[PDB]
Amino acid sequence: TNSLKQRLRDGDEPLYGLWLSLGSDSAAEALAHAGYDWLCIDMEHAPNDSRDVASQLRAIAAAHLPSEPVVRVPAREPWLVKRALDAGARTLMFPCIETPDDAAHAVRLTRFPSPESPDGLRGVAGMVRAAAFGMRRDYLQTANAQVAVIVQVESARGVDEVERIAATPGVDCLFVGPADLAASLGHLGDIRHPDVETAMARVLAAGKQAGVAVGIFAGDTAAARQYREAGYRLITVSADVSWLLRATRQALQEVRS
Amino acid sequence: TNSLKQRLRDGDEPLYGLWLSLGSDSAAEALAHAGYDWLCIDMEHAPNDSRDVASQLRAIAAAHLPSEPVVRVPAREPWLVKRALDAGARTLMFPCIETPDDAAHAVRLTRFPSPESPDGLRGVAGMVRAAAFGMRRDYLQTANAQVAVIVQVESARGVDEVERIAATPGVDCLFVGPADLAASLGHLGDIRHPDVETAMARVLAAGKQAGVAVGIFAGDTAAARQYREAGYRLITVSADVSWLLRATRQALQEVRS
Amino acid sequence: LTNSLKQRLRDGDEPLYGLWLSLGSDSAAEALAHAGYDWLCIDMEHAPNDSRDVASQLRAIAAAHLPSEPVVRVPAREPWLVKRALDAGARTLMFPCIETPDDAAHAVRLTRFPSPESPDGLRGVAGMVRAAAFGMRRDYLQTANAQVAVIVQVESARGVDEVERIAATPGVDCLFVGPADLAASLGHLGDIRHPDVETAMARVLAAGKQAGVAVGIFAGDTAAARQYREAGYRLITVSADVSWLLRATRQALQEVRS
Amino acid sequence: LTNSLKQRLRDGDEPLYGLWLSLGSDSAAEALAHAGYDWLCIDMEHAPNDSRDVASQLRAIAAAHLPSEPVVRVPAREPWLVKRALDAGARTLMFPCIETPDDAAHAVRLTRFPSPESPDGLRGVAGMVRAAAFGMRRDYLQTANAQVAVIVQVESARGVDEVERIAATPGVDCLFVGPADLAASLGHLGDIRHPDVETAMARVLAAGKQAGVAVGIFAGDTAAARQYREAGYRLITVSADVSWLLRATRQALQEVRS
Amino acid sequence: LTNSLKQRLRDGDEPLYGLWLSLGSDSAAEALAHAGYDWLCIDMEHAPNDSRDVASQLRAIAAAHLPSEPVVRVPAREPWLVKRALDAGARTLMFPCIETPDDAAHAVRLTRFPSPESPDGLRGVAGMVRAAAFGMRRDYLQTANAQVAVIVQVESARGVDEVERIAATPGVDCLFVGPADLAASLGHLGDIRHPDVETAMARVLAAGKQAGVAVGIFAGDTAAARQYREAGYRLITVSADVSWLLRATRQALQEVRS
Amino acid sequence: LTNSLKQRLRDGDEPLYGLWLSLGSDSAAEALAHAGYDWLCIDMEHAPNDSRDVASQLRAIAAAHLPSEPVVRVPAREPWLVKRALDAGARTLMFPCIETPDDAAHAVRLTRFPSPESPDGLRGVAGMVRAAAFGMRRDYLQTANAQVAVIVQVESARGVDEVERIAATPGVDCLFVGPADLAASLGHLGDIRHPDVETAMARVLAAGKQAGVAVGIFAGDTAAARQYREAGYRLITVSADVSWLLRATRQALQEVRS
Repeated sequence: TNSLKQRLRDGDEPLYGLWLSLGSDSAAEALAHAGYDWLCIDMEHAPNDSRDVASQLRAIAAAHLPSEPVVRVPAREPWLVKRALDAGARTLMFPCIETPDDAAHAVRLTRFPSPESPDGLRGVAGMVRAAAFGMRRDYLQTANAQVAVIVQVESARGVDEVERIAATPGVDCLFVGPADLAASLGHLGDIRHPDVETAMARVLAAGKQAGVAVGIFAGDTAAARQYREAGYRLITVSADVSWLLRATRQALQEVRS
Repeated sequence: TNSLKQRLRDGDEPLYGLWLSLGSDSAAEALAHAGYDWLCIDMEHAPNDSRDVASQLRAIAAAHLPSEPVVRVPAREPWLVKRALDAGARTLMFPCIETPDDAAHAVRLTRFPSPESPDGLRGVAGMVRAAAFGMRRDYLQTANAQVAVIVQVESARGVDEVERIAATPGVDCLFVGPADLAASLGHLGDIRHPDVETAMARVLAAGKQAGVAVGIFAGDTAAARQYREAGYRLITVSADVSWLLRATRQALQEVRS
Repeated sequence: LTNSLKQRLRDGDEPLYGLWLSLGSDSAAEALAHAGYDWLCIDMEHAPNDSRDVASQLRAIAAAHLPSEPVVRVPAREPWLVKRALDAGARTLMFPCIETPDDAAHAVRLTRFPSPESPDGLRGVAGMVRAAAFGMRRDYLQTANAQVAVIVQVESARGVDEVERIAATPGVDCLFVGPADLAASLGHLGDIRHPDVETAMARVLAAGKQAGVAVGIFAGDTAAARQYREAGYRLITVSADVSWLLRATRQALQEVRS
Repeated sequence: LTNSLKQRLRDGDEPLYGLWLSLGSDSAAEALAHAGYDWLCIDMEHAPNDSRDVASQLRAIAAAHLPSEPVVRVPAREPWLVKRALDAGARTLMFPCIETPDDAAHAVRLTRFPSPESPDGLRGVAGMVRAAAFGMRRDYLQTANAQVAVIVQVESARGVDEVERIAATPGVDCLFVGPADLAASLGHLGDIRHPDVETAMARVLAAGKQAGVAVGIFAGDTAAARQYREAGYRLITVSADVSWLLRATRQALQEVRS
Repeated sequence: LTNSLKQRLRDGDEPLYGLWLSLGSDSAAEALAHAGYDWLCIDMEHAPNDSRDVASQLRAIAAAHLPSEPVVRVPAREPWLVKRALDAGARTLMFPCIETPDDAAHAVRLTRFPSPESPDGLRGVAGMVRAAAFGMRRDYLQTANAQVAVIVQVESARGVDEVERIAATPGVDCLFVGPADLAASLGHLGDIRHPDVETAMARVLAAGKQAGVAVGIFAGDTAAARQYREAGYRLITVSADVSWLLRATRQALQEVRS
Repeated sequence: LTNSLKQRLRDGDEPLYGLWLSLGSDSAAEALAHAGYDWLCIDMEHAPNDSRDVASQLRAIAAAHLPSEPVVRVPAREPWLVKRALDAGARTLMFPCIETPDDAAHAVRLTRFPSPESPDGLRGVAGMVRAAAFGMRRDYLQTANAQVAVIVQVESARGVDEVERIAATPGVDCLFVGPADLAASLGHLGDIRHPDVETAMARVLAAGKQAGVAVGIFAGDTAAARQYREAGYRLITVSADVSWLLRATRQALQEVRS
């Protein structure tokens, strides 16, 4: 029972996340006590390889609390997706989804072939972490239903195709990364440029009209509340390293003042 | 001398192996004492990256016993095959081999360009582990003769094309993973389904006809024995973690009965 | 919240079955957390498990969300090593080489915060460690002592002579026999069935029974484990991960070849 | 080149603000090296940092090329552990559980090459280690002793009783109060504001003022750190990395939800 | 702290001497940072250096506070791998097997943020990575591109044939010859002195001179390195860490035994 | 099955040349296993090698399948540290800081299982450790002692004063001189050629010869190693991995720039 997937598909309340960039088992376990709905282990812009991902998923699970792990893969390469699923990640985020075919392919990589999903490309291996090392031979009958797919729309081409992307069966969430979108649209460093705001609004309306959840990365709490008020549901409230630096610098300023 | 390569070519005797899924140096070393003809460090469905492969190869080698290491690479990407070979793996298994072009390419990646292999794609670097850090002077002239290539046939297309794949120069062994093949054929988790069994029978017959050893992954000793009687040669007797779990759970129920 | 291994050791009469973890592997620990054992022992004395390895194996076992209770055997009775294991969240500790009731009492002190029930406690206070949920268990200090269990390994001839007084040491929750080291210290290296070794072991078990303190033992095989169960040992180790791995893989090879 | 923490501890009157590093993270260490603190503490006592973690965290802090001075709290006053910290390039060491002037003097000796100014120095020579730039720092044997700072933690009743004599030990550069352990040791586990604890902490602070030795303290929050600064403490820890991370993220979640 | 390798590559005739780092060792890397080389290459293609190793070796070199410029050879021109190396702080990248001007242009684009100076840039943005001082370098997006340098390896017949156009690609700071790979590719495996190979090499060198683009090369020994310096190559690798280690320890044994 | 270093130390007259491994690198260890040395020292005292690093480097050396014998210098004479090094499969141990014949005997005891041959052995028993081929060596306990060798380091005035009695201690296979630590301890830091230091060294060397015990020494260069061989030292270290790496790479640079 992938509860994050259930809430994305069947809820209307926001789901608050933290980005995990530090690659620290202790930081992941500590933050599994922070009360967030989800936590993202980034492989794309943080140096988390397969063993780091399995270690951090273990550290989160060890807290025995409700936060759902998400893994952002570095790319839509079959072997990389295979590693994250085998490690036990049940919600994956794919960067640079530009076309409906990119999105369909991402979804196929997460699906065991079934009548449910005819053309699936997910590989079978019964001794991996995800199959409790062989102790759930029932694994293969349920897994397809519990794997969530989040696609990142971060380019002009992807925004133009976003309605087709959102209509792809198996796309559970569209995710907006404002800084990459802004750069890609010719507006490096300026996420509130009207071209960028127009593109983000279009992703949000497309999700709403397709009945597909929309997520977004927020750099701070003020922006996160704006995105909530606007209708985004999967809201990242910035990142571990960013909070660590803000908080320790603020404390120092206070003592010195 | 790669003795697994030599016995795959000249022998009729079966060659028994064990799958190493745990990623543990200690388990690899211990199991190097177990009497197996070969041991497989899996990079596809276990989280073994280049340093993990080098550490397990050292751990097996440290035992000073006859077990031949096999490395299954995550995918047919040049850079990955390059890492495996440089680390000193001399018998490589390729997943997802579907066409004779795929098989030819796998072989090309493992060969330095020579008159015997004019289209070899293996990159030259003299200081790597495989060259004893520069101490094996004649490394470039002796390497190609000691590399073995095992191609895994795991799709309907691979099975369709299996006669052409087996005829490919350089292919030392055809490897059947019944679980993957059953998924691919629309019988997820049902390796006993008769279309699965016909597909496996066809790969085996292809090998006998080509004079190419056939390998297979067995989940239990009964199946391993069936395969041996059928003519499979390179037989995996399940996986480290599967034996570890069976034996510890059986011992517990014996004690407590 | 509750160390169920401690509670069962002190309150129950039933056997508690364990497996020794020597391989130092997170995946192996997580896999074995599905094997049904009452406890699993991460060994720091005779396996190369240092503090980060202990924490990573604890996490790996906890991640299975199943009932096995981890036990840590520390390398030696040094304050800094005991601190490392407790801070990492191990709540049941095994101490090697306990030979006198002073040794046993010291081992206990090292596991206790100074408090009314343990005024001589020597455990160092740090609120941000893994054992305190990184600061989130705000009453960690007031509630930790009650959940820490101490197992003393009795494995020498002096220890056997002192075993009734070791058993009566407050805070000793289990007496553990390692027959291999016991046989070696009594002059019978490699011979755990020498009658003098069997006599020593019988004494330790009897001391436990008379004191109402659980006795444990490392069994090298299943026949042994059953003999020990029948004799009244409670905390019974059914050999070790690496031993089962070798035995089962070697057995499978023979079967396939026969 | 110059240990500026030692320099300012000896020569200056200003507070020197620090942060505890308990996460054991290279990236967290490098990031925090950009935060403006005077010092950063890699804890080996109450966090799982062994020798290679200390080296990699030292390297991470150094790679920022900024003023923060690393401090390493050793697990215990054992010669081999002190050696590991010094060889890795830690130039300011903190020693837990210092209770007697002899304990203090021993800690100092472990950090000193035997030399005219330190005839009983016990630091071991090994010219190939990181601290000696692998042999490239040719004046290392002449320059090292003067750049090593020794901080002694006073955190027991006995230590407080001897604090004036500890403070007078040559080579003691700072007396550091851990209020949590000191409170426990005085029978007030969990209550650092009890009057008996306050009196003990004030005695440590007076002892340093009187000896001309800087005094340090661990603060749980900024209001307490400011009270300490006003009282005359100089080496003031502004809580821990993990503490700030948890507080910040939890406060952020409530803001977003409210 | 400007990229001085890019600066010196863009200008003048001076040789720039380097060492290949294959051992994958933080300690070796920091030690070699003291050896006086202009640059040091962390190889990901033919040594087992993954993202965390690259970051750890970059930290280790940085910790020495000395002038050597790190270079990272990526395993392939796959966007995710290039992203990893840039986010880890690598400012000079070497790309293997560049064969066409389109390959070279693509390699360059992967390293640049999209900006007025580079409107076709494809480098992706993440503000919290090590290259951005984890968000503390406020002007990073506007200053990064100017300090990133690109070395393209020419090691195939096809690359040789296109070399003048590769050289003309904006953003190619250096054409690097690997003779071993080139010789293999030209059907002369193991024989870098065959005249077909020397011709090919001479052509790459003439192309760079004519264009004012620095040419680099791997030398296996000092005789070779000198021959290449005299011929006009600027970015000269003086063999590899492991090769010098083996050579020196083997010759020292011979001297002590003779 | 034969510790050839132990046999040659006890029965040979030939020199036994070694190399100090301080880099902590598996690849460097395996490469150096090809360089032709009699012995290779994995240092745990003055390099950051903990138990897993020792096992990794032992594997890496063994993987070469060549004749070099590994030696491990333990950090200290502590039962748990010795257990870790022996259990890992090290068969020759060097102990630092041996000052008295009681020290030396204790060290020997720590390496021996209690057998008829060594009834006072203190080595704790474990049958499934790497040294026991994970339990495949079913007579490991009964046969391990005969292949375990002990090297004691003499590095203080007290040790030199007691060197005749140390050398007479059963089970001491080699007296090892570290000139740098000896010099420091005798009041001559950095001055290994002072007459006091040369006089002490001569006495250690004479004591070994008289007793029929091999004498070892650490040499910083080949000319010193040659002098020591001429004086009658047998177990001769030809400096360290990192020192050769730096000398060789720096020499290469000099030769290319000249």
